[PDB]
Amino acid sequence: QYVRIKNWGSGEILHDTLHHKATSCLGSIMNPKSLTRGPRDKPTPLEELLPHAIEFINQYYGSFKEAKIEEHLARLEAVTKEIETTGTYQLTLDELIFATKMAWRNAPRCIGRIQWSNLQVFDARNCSTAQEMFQHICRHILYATNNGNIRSAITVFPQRSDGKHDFRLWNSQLIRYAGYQMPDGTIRGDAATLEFTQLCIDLGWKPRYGRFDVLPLVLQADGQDPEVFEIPPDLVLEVTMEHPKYEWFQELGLKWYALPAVANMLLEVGGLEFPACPFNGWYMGTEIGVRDFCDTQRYNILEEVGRRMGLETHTLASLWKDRAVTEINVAVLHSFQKQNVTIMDHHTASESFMKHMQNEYRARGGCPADWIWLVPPVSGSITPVFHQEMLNYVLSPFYYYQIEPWKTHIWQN
Amino acid sequence: QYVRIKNWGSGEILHDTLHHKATSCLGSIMNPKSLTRGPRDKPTPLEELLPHAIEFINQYYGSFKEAKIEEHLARLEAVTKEIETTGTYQLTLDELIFATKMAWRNAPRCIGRIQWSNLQVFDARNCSTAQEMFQHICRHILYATNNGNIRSAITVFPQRSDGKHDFRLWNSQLIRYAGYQMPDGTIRGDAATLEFTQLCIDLGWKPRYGRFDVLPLVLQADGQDPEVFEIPPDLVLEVTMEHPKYEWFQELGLKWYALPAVANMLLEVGGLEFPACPFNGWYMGTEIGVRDFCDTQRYNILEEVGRRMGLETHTLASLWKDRAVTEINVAVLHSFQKQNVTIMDHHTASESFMKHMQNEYRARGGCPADWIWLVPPVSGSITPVFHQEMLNYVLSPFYYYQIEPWKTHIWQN
Ligand code: HEM
Ligand code: HEM
Ligand SMILES: C[C@H](O)[C@H](O)[C@@H]1CNc2nc(N)[nH]c(=O)c2N1
Ligand SMILES: C[C@H](O)[C@H](O)[C@@H]1CNc2nc(N)[nH]c(=O)c2N1
Ligand SMILES: Cc1ccnc(N)c1
Ligand SMILES: Cc1ccnc(N)c1
Repeated sequence: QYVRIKNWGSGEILHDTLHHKATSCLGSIMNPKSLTRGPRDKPTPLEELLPHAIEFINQYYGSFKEAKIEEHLARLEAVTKEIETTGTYQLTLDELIFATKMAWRNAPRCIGRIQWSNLQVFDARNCSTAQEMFQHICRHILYATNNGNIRSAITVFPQRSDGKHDFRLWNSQLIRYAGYQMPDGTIRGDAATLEFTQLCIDLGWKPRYGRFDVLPLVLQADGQDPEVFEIPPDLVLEVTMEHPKYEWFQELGLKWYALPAVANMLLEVGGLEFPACPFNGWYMGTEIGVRDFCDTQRYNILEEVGRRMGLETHTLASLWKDRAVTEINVAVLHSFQKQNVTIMDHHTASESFMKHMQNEYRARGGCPADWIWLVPPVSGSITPVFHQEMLNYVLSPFYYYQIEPWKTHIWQN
Repeated sequence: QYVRIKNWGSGEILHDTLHHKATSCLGSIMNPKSLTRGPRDKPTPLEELLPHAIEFINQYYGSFKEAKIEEHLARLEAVTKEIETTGTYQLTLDELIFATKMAWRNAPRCIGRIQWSNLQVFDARNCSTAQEMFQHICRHILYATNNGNIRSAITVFPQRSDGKHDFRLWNSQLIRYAGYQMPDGTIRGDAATLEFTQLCIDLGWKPRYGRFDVLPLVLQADGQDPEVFEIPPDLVLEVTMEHPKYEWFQELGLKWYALPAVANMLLEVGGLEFPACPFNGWYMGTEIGVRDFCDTQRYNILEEVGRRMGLETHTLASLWKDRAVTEINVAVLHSFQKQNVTIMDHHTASESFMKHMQNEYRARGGCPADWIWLVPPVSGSITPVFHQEMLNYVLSPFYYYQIEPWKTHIWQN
């Protein structure tokens, strides 16, 4: 029937009846196969496609407040015919829009899903060349950045056909800093982008060897070899880090890009796959201040910000790490607010999600949620999300992870 | 074969081959049935008991560095005979000790398992009356408290026989503060102990209506009705809260008990069940400072500590909550350190667990771990535990949860 869910904070109880629509689970594994949709070298078998397709069409037409039965049956038949004759099918623009928001809505790891309906969709399904991808991406970056007043958007490239003509962005995020392996063993820049940075170099990119060198777009169109394009600097909006009290903060010369755009995920809908569909939202403080700046495997500025604060950086029990990270976080939020760039603190975000989750259970009795990802990287139990029991299931439409392209790509030249 | 585990912090990889020994899973559910071992009204069937028993005996004798084959086969036969003739079996003191440490070792939610071998065991298997339980408990509390130099210990009461003669402590923890539903709608004390507090009252306990009134021990022996006993005040060691800078802190009149003792869990071993086996360790800062003091459903002192600090307690984005909780945490650790009471900060604890987990994979290729419980309630990603992928599985021996006794107890008088 349903699964009982309790929020140990307010005490409220919820009944999940939505998980029954799940498809095909191991603790805290970051990249489980169940969340990945790999490559193919043959079209999607009709016996599988037709059912998913029909299923989707029913959902779309089942969303309207004022039912349009006639159109529904019509679309169903037309869709079927199209599959029989073509061996696949094209979604209507209206359907695609509905698909992107649903997939976002069904993203267990996203904390900003309250915005699920506010999303701009760029139809780049008629694209065909790398240069054309690059243009669409730039238009996206420019639209999303909106001079600091960030707007959520997604650019949908041509769906996978046979599997040998896949449109793919080799980057993890559109805007991302480079990571260089310095001469003297030490790393410089974003250590997380080490391997990919090398690739960019192997493809003739000019390594400017700096702390914040924006990586080039490595695009792949219609199954062809990837072409490298440098993002126009005028497009990449950044925020300089300043602390509202510690004037020595800016002396650290820190900064981060204001555009959080996922680039390497696949959009699944009605049996159709979209290997390239970069999407963006706006940042949440802790992402930059806690993960990007404080993770040891990233910029690791924690021990440095410690000394400058005059803390006992050699006595763990002094809770110096807790004190520091909070000021680094204050910096991020402050710097963004000052420079008029959209951003949301984790606390405000958490409440927002609770409101969303609550709205979801009413509207459809459920909300797929990965607790491990939803609870912020600092002050967990301080946020309401921590005390909320959640069920994590894969619905459809969905945004899947993909196998890194450079591992499965069969080179031409 | 094995399951690959990655620590995104250091990059290290681990191979889990221990999960194969698991027994009979839903996101962030706090009390899943898979973790609970309920009541019985009939003995444990021999067909099930004998295999588990044999299995356990093999483990125990399989731990010795210098194998004692003779004794092993002997114990096996003697154990079997004892089961055939008695319909159950008694563990040797040495075996019980081994069982308690293994069960602790196999506690997915415990972060202090590095201490798994340092545990004192009190054999109270020959107990028979409530008053006798009360005496054993006091001896435990006194031994564990050790004038602030906390010692880990466990008192094992008589194992379940038929199921109608169960030894049970109705308390969640040995030392626990009372929670009263005040006249003017407001709660007072520990809101979490509301329902149980009432029960104590229903049994004639004298409600002193205060913020920190230590609850009475509600003991149940040999399946009989529960008898109430008040813990001798001289036994309950407490710490007064003081901040190393804010002299106004002690003006809050806060304090907490120095003894973290689980009282209502069941010990499973070789097919045997121990419905009453209270155990204790020493506190970890965040337990008190973050959960006990800051949770809205507990003492909720966050908004209060905020004002006194002169923070913008009405502007979430100001990160006042983050600033406060850290000072409340500083207080706890400080107050404990000053008053010479054993305690460990979460950071030091996290590293400790990493060392343990690492030692476990070498010693036996695995370590059952509930990430959701292991990662501290504040500064998650700041601790190494956050970046460590973990597998959560139920081994044996194990410490299970039990159904609250007052719900399944058939009263006499
Ligand atoms: C509008 C503001 C938004 C905020 C504040 C937000 C925030 C977040 C955060 C904090 C994460 C975790 C990132 C990490 O730790 O790596 C995340 C993940 C994610 N977001 Fe949202 N998000 C927003 C919009 C969007 C949009 C518009 C979509 C899709 C159309 C979306 C899809 C996802 C997905 C699929 C993930 C998971 C990425 C992964 O698994 O690595 N988000 N988001
Ligand atoms: C010696 C120091 C120890 C420390 C610092 C420690 C710390 C912790 C912490 C932080 C928790 C989570 C508590 C909560 O959030 O409710 C916990 C849970 C637990 N601990 Fe340990 N522990 C220690 C010793 C022990 C011992 C000696 C045993 C058993 C013999 C043990 C068994 C467990 C179990 C089974 C849980 C889970 C309780 C539950 O599920 O509610 N711990 N411990
Ligand atoms: C819903 C969620 O499981 C719950 O609120 C949590 C999560 N992790 C926890 N972590 C610990 N150590 N103790 C807890 O009480 C909880 N509770
Ligand atoms: C191992 C663990 O899953 C991993 O380190 C985590 C946990 N939760 C997370 N939470 C978010 N939002 N993003 C992350 O990168 C991670 N990674
Ligand atoms: C899409 C997306 C991913 C990560 N963080 C965000 N804020 C948004
Ligand atoms: C046994 C136990 C339980 C909870 N916290 C601790 N520190 C110890």
